[PDB]
Amino acid sequence: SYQVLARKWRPQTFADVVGQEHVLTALANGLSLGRIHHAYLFSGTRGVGKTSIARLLAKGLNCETGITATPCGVCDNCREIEQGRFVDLIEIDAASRTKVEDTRDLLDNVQYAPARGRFKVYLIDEVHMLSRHSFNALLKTLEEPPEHVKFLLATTDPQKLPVTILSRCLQFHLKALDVEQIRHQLEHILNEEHIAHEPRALQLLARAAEGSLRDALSLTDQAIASGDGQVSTQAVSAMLGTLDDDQALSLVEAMVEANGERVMALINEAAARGIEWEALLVEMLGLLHRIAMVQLSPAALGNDMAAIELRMRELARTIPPTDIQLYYQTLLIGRKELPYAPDRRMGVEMTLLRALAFHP
Amino acid sequence: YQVLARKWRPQTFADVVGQEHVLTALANGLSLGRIHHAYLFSGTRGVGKTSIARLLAKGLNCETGITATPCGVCDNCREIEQGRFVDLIEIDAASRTKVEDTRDLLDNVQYAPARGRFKVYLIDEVHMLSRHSFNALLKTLEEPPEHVKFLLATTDPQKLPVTILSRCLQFHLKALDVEQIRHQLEHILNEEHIAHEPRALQLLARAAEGSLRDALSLTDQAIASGDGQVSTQAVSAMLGTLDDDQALSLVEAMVEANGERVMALINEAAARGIEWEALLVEMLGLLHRIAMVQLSPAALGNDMAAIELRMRELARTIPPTDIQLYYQTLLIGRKELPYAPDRRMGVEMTLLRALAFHPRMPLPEPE
Amino acid sequence: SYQVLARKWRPQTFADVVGQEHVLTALANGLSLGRIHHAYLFSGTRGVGKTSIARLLAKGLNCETGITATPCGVCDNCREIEQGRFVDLIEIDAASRTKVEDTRDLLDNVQYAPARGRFKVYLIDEVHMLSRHSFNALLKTLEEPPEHVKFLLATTDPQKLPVTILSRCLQFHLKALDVEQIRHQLEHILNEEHIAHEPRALQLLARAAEGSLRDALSLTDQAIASGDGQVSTQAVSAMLGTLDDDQALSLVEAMVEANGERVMALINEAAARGIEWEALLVEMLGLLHRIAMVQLSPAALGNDMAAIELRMRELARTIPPTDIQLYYQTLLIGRKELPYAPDRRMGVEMTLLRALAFHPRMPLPEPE
Amino acid sequence: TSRRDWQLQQLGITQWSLRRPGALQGEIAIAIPAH
Amino acid sequence: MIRLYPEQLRAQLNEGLRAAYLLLGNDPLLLQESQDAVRQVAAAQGFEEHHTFSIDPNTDWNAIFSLCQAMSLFASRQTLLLLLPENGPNAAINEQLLTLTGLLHDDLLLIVRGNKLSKAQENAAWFTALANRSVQVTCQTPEQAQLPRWVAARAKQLNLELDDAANQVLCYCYEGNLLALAQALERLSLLWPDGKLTLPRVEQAVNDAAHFTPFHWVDALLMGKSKRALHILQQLRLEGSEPVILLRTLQRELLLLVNLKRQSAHTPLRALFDKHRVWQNRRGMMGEALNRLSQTQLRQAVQLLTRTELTLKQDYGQSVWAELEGLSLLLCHKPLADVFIDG
Amino acid sequence: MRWYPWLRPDFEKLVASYQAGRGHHALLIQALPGMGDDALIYALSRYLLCQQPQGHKSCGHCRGCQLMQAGTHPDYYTLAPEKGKNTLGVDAVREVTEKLNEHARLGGAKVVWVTDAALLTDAAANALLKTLEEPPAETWFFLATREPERLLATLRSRCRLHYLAPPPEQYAVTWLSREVTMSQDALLAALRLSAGSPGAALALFQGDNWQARETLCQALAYSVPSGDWYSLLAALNHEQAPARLHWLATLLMDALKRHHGAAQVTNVDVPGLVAELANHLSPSRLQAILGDVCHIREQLMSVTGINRELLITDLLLRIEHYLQPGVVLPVPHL
Ligand SMILES: Nc1ncnc2c1ncn2[C@@H]1O[C@H](COP(=O)(O)OP(=O)(O)OP(O)(O)=S)[C@@H](O)[C@H]1O
Ligand SMILES: Nc1ncnc2c1ncn2[C@@H]1O[C@H](COP(=O)(O)OP(=O)(O)OP(O)(O)=S)[C@@H](O)[C@H]1O
Ligand SMILES: Nc1ncnc2c1ncn2[C@@H]1O[C@H](COP(=O)(O)OP(=O)(O)OP(O)(O)=S)[C@@H](O)[C@H]1O
Ligand SMILES: [Mg+2]
Ligand SMILES: [Mg+2]
Ligand SMILES: [Mg+2]
Ligand SMILES: [Zn+2]
Ligand SMILES: [Zn+2]
Ligand SMILES: [Zn+2]
Ligand SMILES: [Zn+2]
Repeated sequence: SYQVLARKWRPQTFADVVGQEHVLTALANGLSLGRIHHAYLFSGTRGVGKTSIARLLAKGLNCETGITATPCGVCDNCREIEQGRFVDLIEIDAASRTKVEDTRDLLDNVQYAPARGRFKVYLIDEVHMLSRHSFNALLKTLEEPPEHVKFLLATTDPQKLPVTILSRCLQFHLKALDVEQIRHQLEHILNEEHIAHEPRALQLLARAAEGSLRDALSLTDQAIASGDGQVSTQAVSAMLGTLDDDQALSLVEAMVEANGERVMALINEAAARGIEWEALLVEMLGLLHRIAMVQLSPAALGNDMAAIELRMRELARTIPPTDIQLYYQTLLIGRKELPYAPDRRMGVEMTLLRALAFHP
Repeated sequence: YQVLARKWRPQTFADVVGQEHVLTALANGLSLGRIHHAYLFSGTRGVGKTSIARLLAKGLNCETGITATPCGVCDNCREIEQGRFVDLIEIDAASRTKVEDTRDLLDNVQYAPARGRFKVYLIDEVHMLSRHSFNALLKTLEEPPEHVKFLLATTDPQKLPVTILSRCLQFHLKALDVEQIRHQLEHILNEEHIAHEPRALQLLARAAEGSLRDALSLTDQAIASGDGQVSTQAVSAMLGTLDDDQALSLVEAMVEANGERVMALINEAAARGIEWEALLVEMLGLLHRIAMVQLSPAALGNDMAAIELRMRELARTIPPTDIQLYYQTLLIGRKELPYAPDRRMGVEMTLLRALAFHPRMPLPEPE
Repeated sequence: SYQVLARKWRPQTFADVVGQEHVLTALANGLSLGRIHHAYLFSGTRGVGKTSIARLLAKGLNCETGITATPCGVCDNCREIEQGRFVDLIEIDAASRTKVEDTRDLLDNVQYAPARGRFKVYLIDEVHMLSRHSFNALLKTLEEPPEHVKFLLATTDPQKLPVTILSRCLQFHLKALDVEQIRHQLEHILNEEHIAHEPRALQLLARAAEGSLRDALSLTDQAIASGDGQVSTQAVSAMLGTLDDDQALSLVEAMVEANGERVMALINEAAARGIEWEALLVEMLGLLHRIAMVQLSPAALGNDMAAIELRMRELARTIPPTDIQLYYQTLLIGRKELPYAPDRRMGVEMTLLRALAFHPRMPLPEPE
Repeated sequence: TSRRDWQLQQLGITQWSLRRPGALQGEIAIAIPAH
Repeated sequence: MIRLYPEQLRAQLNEGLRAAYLLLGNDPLLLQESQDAVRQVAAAQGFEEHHTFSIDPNTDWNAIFSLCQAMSLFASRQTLLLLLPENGPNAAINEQLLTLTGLLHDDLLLIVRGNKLSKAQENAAWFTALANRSVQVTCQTPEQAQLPRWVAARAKQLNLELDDAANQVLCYCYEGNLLALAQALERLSLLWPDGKLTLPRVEQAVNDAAHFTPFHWVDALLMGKSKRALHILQQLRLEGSEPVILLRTLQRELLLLVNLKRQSAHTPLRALFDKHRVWQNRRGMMGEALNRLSQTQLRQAVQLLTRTELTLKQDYGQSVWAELEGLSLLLCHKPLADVFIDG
Repeated sequence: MRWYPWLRPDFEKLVASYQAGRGHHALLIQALPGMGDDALIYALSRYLLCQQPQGHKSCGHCRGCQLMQAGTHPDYYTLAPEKGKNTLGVDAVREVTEKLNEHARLGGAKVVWVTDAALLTDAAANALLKTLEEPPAETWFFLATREPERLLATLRSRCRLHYLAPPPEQYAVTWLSREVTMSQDALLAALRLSAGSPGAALALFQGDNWQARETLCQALAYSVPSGDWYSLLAALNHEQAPARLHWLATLLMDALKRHHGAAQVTNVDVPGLVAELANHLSPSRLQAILGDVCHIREQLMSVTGINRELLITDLLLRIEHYLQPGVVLPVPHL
């Protein structure tokens, strides 16, 4: 049966996971030395390997060949965990199991020995959704549980949990994956999938991933569906609404030089062409940052913008740094309020007019 | 293999680090025989409320008698240590929050203890009990049976009714000092025959605000990361906090208005692979420390002593107004970091804000 | 165990009741003249003698001698009441007895005659918590009780109770014992137990009790524990410092007087207490708001708080409106920017420094 | 007022002033406070 | 069909009992004493039965019908009391009441207690039928202006001596709680048999146990007496009343005042009052509120109210009472720079 | 629901993925109101549930098609908020997930339609996350939301996002002209007002919203010269207050753009009102008032049960305060 790239390429060993070297090393060393805790909380942004790392740790603990740092993935228990069948690996959703009876039976069945494995792993997802009474009741279990149960906790944000929970759990901060790691993983996946890919497309997808690899895979699947089974630069640009042209620079120049009619015409034609407005704001922010950098250090400018070098240089010679900071601040304010505006076009126009109000 | 927090739980009054006032009060009460029937323990997480409560329970029910120095070898002491003592009723407030459940709990209070000399009750997070439960508990708290002792515990004592507070002896445990946490970590690591470095212990103690349990958890995580040893590099990498020297050089470059050094330092940080928000937080902390030093002379702890003198220079040369300006600029940049196109880009633009609006040496203003 | 002072020193006779002179005189007159109301409502605060006075009334109303205002204290009924095991003394709590079934059972049992007491006194506690059904049942049974039953209600917040209960009940709202009475009672208790003490320690304990004798007894028991069988000024002062939770007011005072080292010491003490920093900022902001309102109108300081009344009044009269305005604005800005501060502790320290030794440049409405 | 102050206000910078000196005591030897 | 008052009801009972009685009002002490006086007069006349029932859909009526159609085995000429529901009679209750009036018997003495009926509820078949032999005793709680005279009369009836200061203290401590006021008078009489109650005498043996309503608080703010507004806010806070109803009640009058002030620039006040159909007794009060504050106020007040609502139902804090008392002081003739209140 | 012509291409694309068996289990349609995303989701579900589909369209006579017409298919478990409410609870998601947890009765494919993921509760979305991550075989989800940013980051991450762009402006204008007999200027004004999404403009024309907009415009025209903005409340206090606030914001934006110089304005149907508003107010005042109006509209939309008239009159009083000379005008800042 066909599966999406996120499900197809879920890591099955501690070597298939990309990034998060520190937490993986800590887990492997703990498993090797036998110093294993009873509460592993994983904190980080979405699409960084919370569930993947938790399942890998569960496989390592429950492997039939003893506690192994890198589970083989072929045992009966290993395969069942990989398929989400292992009874001793209870995957609980915090939001669903918020009622009193749910937690009461959760802490009442701990005494029963594991059915198959040597540890009755409890993988609780988005633990921050549990009620305060749930945390209070589970403190005792999280402190001194029996030596047959391990609690694996996953939450997008750890600060919302009670301080006691953080005290009783080993916290692993999954770092957001950088652009290079996402690009390398996408390149490897596409090569193993026998799908042609261009470096520009991979770079754009990694940039749009915003640090989450699941989002990168979802964008790749979207491009595949729209790109007639081909990861082409033009298809990815059309899907993502990336200008990658001089329109952003011209609009920034118009904004700095007031001339509201030019800015309005540029926005009108951009809307007619149907682009992504968040992409336009990000491009403007990048251009303003580059202008500030060249004002500080002229050598900090690349050659990709060579065709627009001199004009850009003119801004670095014409706009004082304080005005650049003001424009960047206004663009960021527009970025923050763009989702909440009545319309995306209205938000962009308000941001640009506010920036236009500023002048020497 | 056992967790440090569980293995190194106190087993006698001497083992408790800090909290001298409550320990002395309890020891004197046990020795003189003037024992109250209701003790409330308060403080922050991991300070040792439950440890002290269990030590008191051991002292009361010890076979040799009621003493402030329980033997630790008789059957009652061993059972309480293992958490399998019948008379020591460890109750959770959240487990029984309704009035009916607490009434059921109190129905069995009258019965004599099984083997222990007292039927000690230890309620955890007592503030979670409902108002009706508190009112029902008031009568037994005022006049409990002579063989019954209550040991309430809660992180937030202000939620309790005034009647409950007045009916029991209060003991507010204080957050342990950083030096005490470091000493405890050093002692346990030495007892476990584990190599450690002073800087790593200082970093762990700083990470654990006042909760020794957090200190032990972080120490265990550092043990895992370092493969059985606590090295300064391993702890620094795990905490994600770069060395204070790099942030100090960054702020020195920022105040000097030389952006080349700032660019070089941020490039080196990027090569090191350190999250940018941590760098910004460290810069803000350095600015705050400088401001505090300006306010008062003894504002820097011994942990920063290695870089104290240099810091003091920044206090003398840099006025206070521009210190506040830099602090505000960095804080607003951190406010804007999530919405920036990139974390590196956000930090670079914040530093460029700081340099452009530099009071002493503003960045050049070309028309 | 040597018992505890609160349990040992329950007033077993009307003569040894501290304060509440008006209630004591009214009860004595009622008992002597033989006129007893259907229901009594003792209200006030905690640790003032509501339960003690109710039990005194119960034992004096069912004494073997008769209905007397000076119970013997040695007969079977008085001794049983003192031991708290008298069958007719039916002590119940509205906490766990608000159920319809329990209220119905109580109403049914009311009709039965007392076992061995002249009156079957029902000492209900926290009556303000009774549900509407239970409250109506109580009103109906109090409309015309049998001559052999009595009700001694003991609440703590009569405002919750509708006046309907008062329509058939006589109220004797107690008052705070005041510092002098509490200090004298503590001195008498300590002397009677051959306990060494200093007058300043007794004064501190009485002032800290905040108009509650039970609180004073608990505090002096703590002092004995920490003092090693002897109350001393240093011991009680240290205990108060450990237990004090008024860091917000002290910080506001230090900010008012621009005492930087005092602010640092208070912040360190709060950190040792480990209070939530945003909560501390909110408390300080509320204190500043209360100071401003007190300056606007003296009546703004409600009687609900009295331990810090003098401090609040002196702060309100001393500082001008502009300084308190600046403090409030700085604290508000600090609270708003606290989430993005490098640390909660650092944010609190920074906002305190800004308030005590800085001032924000206000915006200018540039002409249009 | 000035361009500097207006720009800092628009950026959200408070520009805290000293107003009450003397409170800053200890090892402070700021010879030139730029004021 | 005689409308009377509890003060003069004793003479009406003495001259002769009436077939139908009904006590309408909100004052608890006045209703209770009128009921007790009527019951005692009935007992003296020779009525031994004092049946009491509460009107409610859950409650049945077969027992009531049987007792009204039957005498007492060891007594005669029963008396029946009906406790009307707080909201008031509904259609089913109206049918029940007219049925009771249909088979009402002279030997039965009817008493009715409950909240005063409204104009719409005033007219009814049973009410008109009973009007031929109905004496209704108004039992409303006297206003603050009427309180001092009432307490003075009460004290004089008790052979006590009260001065102006003692009367003011009693009014302040037991405003709207006349039951507690009478109980305090009895307690003071017992404490000091001499009968002379000076200011120390009353002040040393009284407690603040007044009860209020949000309308009273809004009225206090309109008048502008800061002490009364703070006292009523304290009483409502201690009573546990939620601030939502207070905020809504304040908001209604605030919007009315804003509209009147803005539209009064070129429009007579009388026309606006007539169009708005506001209470006649409140015309002068609204005029005083309008001329007491100018358009500079009524602007920070609305913004303060909006901020209060936001901080209430978004932050879910406990400082709502502080904001309420700040707004109370603002509505009075006070400076209230509003920097503290963040208006 | 209606099937608009501009849904032809995108549908023909999406179904093609399902024609190859590579369709994404979780699909999130980012479409503005009036774009007919519901019709697209219904067509996709019909194609998926057809037993013997031919080409792209369903046969229309197999058992699946008959059940779809009857609207009683054992599969096709739709999620929507209660009629008397505006949010979807966690219980509905729980029961729908439990139903999806087993095989389809017809043996084909199971479809789940979330009418509006924006209304989905945080707990409900978090519960749906698990079933969305690894749906059972032949299980398909069709979410919908106007602003995917408002959704949780995780939920957006799980889904494959498809953006339903609106038609060309001229195409929408001519379609509305063929549909509704009204001046082309009004049609263009409605289209620009509705973010250039036909259908939403058609819905606005069908209801009394157009008369409300005209009344609001007349009230604002009367208010701007005299400065009595309070009267605007009379034309603003209504259950559709957010829409009226959006109309006012668009008018202010048009006036500001006219001040800065522009060739096109959203409210083209009222040149006189825009000109007067631009002339009688300075750009700073226009910006401040527009920001305040947008903030209050956001507060009204997000906050539940807020006192509408209180917020509206507070906004009016603050606007009147801003017009007073010498008053500092607030500026937006995160
Ligand atoms: N660190 C990673 N290494 C390798 N693949 C990853 C990683 N993070 C995410 N993925 C891919 O994304 C898929 C789903 O992401 P997860 O592993 O569940 O991360 P996640 O943090 O658990 O997502 P959330 O928090 O539940 S939204 C996996 O099956 C992988 O294909
Ligand atoms: N005061 C202390 N003295 C010695 N060890 C301590 C102390 N506080 C904490 N520890 C160590 O940390 C562990 C946790 O202590 P606990 O007393 O269980 O924490 P806790 O305060 O009971 O948790 P809370 O307050 O309910 S969140 C102990 O087993 C010790 O190893
Ligand atoms: N008026 C008093 N005179 C002497 N001792 C008192 C007095 N009030 C309290 N005490 C002491 O405090 C103990 C407890 O007082 P209580 O009478 O229970 O207080 P309380 O009014 O019952 O508080 P509540 O009703 O439970 S909130 C008594 O046993 C005495 O030792
Ligand atoms: Mg996951
Ligand atoms: Mg504990
Ligand atoms: Mg009591
Ligand atoms: Zn295996
Ligand atoms: Zn022992
Ligand atoms: Zn006796
Ligand atoms: Zn078909």
